[PDB]
Amino acid sequence: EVETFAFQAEIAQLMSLIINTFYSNKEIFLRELISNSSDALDKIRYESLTDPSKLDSGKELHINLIPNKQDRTLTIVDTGIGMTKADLINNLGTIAKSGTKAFMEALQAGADISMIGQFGVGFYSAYLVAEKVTVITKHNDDEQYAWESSAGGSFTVRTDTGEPMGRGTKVILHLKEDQTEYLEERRIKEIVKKHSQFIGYPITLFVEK
Ligand SMILES: Cc1nc2cccnc2nc1C
Repeated sequence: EVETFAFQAEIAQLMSLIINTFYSNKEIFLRELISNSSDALDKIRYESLTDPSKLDSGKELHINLIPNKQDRTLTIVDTGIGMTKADLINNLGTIAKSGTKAFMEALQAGADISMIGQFGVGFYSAYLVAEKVTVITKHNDDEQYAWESSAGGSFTVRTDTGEPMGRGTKVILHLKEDQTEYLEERRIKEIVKKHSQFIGYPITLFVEK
């Protein structure tokens, strides 16, 4: 069972701008996704201070970066609080509607795309380097779901039957044909050291065959 939804008009415009605008500093996508992972790990850590049972779905708080050259996918896995079904379809889109507006007015006043995180819509920067994004997430209060969108104004949501996660968010970036540089170890190491050197969580960079 696959449910197809439509992006809000303002979010579809933001994805079209990210995809069509000429902007060479594409590497900032990883800092936005890592900062997203660090935020979700902060939420579940704070919530577990008044409820240790929230860590029953996994005590470890870390971030993993998994490149795969055969699938041409870059995966950012974190053991954060996760996202519910209400989050994927309505809550994030409601919040992103005002952050997208403020992000567009700033772009017309001199700002550039790299400052997208200051408006709380940095997740969509994944479409700088990805033709399709698949997000596997699991919250303590909801089932495991699979979010997918190749832009174009629509996205899908379904109950994930794959490998269980326990708790966290898994962002799979199906990279564009000319963006395979973000699968090489030295390139990912260079980006992490330059943009995410002080993340208060262990970041493990997986290696390939
Ligand atoms: C799938 C999704 N994951 C997000 C993670 C952080 C912030 N916003 C997000 N928005 C969406 C639609």
